[PDB]
Amino acid sequence: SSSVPSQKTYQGSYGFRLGFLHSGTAKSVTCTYSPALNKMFCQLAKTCPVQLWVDSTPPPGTRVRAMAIYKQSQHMTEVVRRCPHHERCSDSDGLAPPQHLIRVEGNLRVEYLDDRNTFRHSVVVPYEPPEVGSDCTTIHYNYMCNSSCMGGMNRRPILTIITLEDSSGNLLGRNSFEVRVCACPGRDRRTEEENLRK
Amino acid sequence: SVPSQKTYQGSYGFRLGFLHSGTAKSVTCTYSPALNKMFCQLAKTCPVQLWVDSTPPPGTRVRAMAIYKQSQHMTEVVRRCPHHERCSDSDGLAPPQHLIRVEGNLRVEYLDDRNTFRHSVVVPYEPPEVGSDCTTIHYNYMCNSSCMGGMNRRPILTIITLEDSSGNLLGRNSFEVRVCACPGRDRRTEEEN
Amino acid sequence: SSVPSQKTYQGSYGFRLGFLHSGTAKSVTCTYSPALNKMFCQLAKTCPVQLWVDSTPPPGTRVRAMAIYKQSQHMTEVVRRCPHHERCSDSDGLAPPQHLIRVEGNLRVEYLDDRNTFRHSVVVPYEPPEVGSDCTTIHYNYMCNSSCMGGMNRRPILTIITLEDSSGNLLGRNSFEVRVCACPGRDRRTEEENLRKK
Amino acid sequence: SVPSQKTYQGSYGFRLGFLHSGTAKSVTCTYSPALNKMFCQLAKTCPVQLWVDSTPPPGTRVRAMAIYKQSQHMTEVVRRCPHHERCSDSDGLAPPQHLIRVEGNLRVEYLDDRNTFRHSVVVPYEPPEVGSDCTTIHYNYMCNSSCMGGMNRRPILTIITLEDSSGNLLGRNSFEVRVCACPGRDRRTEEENLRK
DNA sequence: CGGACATGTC
DNA sequence: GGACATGTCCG
DNA sequence: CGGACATGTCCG
DNA sequence: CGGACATGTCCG
Ligand SMILES: [Zn+2]
Ligand SMILES: [Zn+2]
Ligand SMILES: [Zn+2]
Ligand SMILES: [Zn+2]
Repeated sequence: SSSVPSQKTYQGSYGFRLGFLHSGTAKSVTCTYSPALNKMFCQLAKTCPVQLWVDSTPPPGTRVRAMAIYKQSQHMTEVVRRCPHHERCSDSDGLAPPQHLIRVEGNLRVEYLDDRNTFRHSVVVPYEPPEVGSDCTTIHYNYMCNSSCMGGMNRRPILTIITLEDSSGNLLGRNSFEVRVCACPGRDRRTEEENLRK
Repeated sequence: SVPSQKTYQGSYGFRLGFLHSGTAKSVTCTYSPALNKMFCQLAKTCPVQLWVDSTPPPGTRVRAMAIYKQSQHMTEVVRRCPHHERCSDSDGLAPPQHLIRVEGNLRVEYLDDRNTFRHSVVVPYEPPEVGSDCTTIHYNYMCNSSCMGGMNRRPILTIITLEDSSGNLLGRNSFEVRVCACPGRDRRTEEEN
Repeated sequence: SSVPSQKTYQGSYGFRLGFLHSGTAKSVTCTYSPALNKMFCQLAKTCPVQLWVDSTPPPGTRVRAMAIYKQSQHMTEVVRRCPHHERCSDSDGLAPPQHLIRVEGNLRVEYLDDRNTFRHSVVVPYEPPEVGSDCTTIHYNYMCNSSCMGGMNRRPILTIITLEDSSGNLLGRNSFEVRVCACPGRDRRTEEENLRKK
Repeated sequence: SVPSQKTYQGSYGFRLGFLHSGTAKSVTCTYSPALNKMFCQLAKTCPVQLWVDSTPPPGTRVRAMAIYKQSQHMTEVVRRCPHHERCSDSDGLAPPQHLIRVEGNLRVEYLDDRNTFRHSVVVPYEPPEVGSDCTTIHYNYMCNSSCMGGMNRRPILTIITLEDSSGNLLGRNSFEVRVCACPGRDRRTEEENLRK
């Protein structure tokens, strides 16, 4: 079993926070975020845009790390990883190791860490300021198993934790959101939002 | 020595409530109001509800502790039997020797009392969620009452105490527990009698 | 071709199969449909298959079972357990974890991966009926659902049962479709309901 | 890896004998010839007879060892359950983890094997008394077959071997054991199921 | 085992 | 959005 | 002693 | 599940 990372929102000295697109709940949607639940619903291997918003600009060398943990405390000390089938299915993007649930796409400077000591997986990219005319920096994440994958997540909900860190891995900022990876994100978002009514 | 089992509703009008789940031979947890007794299966979810007339201050804590019901056994610490103490069933948070765990709460804290040696488990008190009239804690009991070398078919009470952040008494309630393979079946053998 | 033959034939001992008549209660553990020649059964539950002969074959006769895919486009693919169930802790101490079909309650059981085809099979000595019985019952178990991703993945299989002499020469064969599923009764009823026109 | 359980009467014609016993509900110890199985209560005397055609040499010893009968459990060392191992019920000679004890014999030795981790108990072989045909050892079994964390409802075999003073095998036999609260009841049940 | 429903595919 | 295929939970 | 009962387990 | 049972404990 592994110690548990903090999931506490920390805006830090750069005013670090997250943003998400507004996508709707049509059954045709590949990734959609629920503000009410602070929860992303997405399809396996489809683009999940996460926006990085800051008040001041973090210094060059700053990195952005994403890590999954189980949301339920009775599972939180268990490492999150891909199921046996998907680990073997060779849908490699050329850089992500097969065991990793979360990938980043479109970024040559991506790095994957399979930690020596907690054994937890994470994916990290250098922080980049927003492009010209933009208020935020967007990272494209992929989740490589469904929440239901037997022998992996096994229908257990996860949280993704996003940390802004310095070149030595010291904490600068943190935010998190729950994720469900599922076949029909629009439908499932609607169901969980309806259950919130309750 | 023996921890108090005396009902004390206190200034917050603290009371316990239980799900009314009926008596199927193997329902996972059921409660008998006639006996004030919870019948539950080993390691399964055992909801216990905290009902208050007014909200205790934040920092308030909710502790649970098992004692033997019968006078001749009351001074003996309630613990898991030698077999279950050694099984591979740690949730990563709870001591393997503790009978009572709480599931679903990352702020769970476990105590072996340095003086009495008794085991207990504590969580922060939180008020009920919107739409709810009570706070539910999910307890697990990790041995059957019948376990040889543990409870050995001796009945226990669970004592639930409401405490301030320093451990001062704010409220107390309790209930008898039978942990068994067939809670529905057994509830009756005490409720058909 | 190289696909093993599935062609039913009784041969000189008048070899054929019988099944229990278990009905269609929703979650019955194993049931057989004569209209479909199809067994419906739950993962890892006892599946009684009866061997009936008109005359007793010789000492050293053996009885082999093998799965193949029923659809022509999948027939050349070896039927194996999915990676999840392969790696799960459900061993009986005898079966290879990769094998779909086990025999329970028989210490003389032997498992084969084919030299040339790599197809899996399970074989036991033929024994004549017990005193007072007219058939020999073998207890099979199927160790993945038809639905298992990374395994059968929703493709139908047939089970081929062969009676063989001690050198492996064929003496008789019978095949039947198998659906391994959570609700054998439900699914049998549904499939037979779907035979008729409105 | 399992010690052999193969019956080996050897050059001394080594056999075992058991009282012709009854099937009263809680008789302390009872052998089933039909099952080659002893049914006995925890900690009660279990007499076992040694029968030989030719007497073994001086320094011969008699060893008893339990193994699980069922093939998928055979690799596992038979030991007492965590509760009984900690019960303090030693007779002064048997280490507490050992399932099988010998009563009434101060020359008993208990072995914890450093290579195999199997437990066994061994006594010197003594020829039958005058006008006696056989030698009786009194064994005790210190967990029920049911004990969770120990045998856990798994049937066991007891293997009795004759060995020379250096531990070389002279003969071997075996029998099934159920340790249980009601040996006669269970004998009957198991013998009824024999018909099925 | 199996009503209710979770969750995937056509 | 849709109907269904086909699984798990907990009594 | 056997019967009743307490109480865990499993097939189908 | 639904009983049938497995298996220890208590009483007559
Ligand atoms: Zn997966
Ligand atoms: Zn226990
Ligand atoms: Zn599978
Ligand atoms: Zn024991």
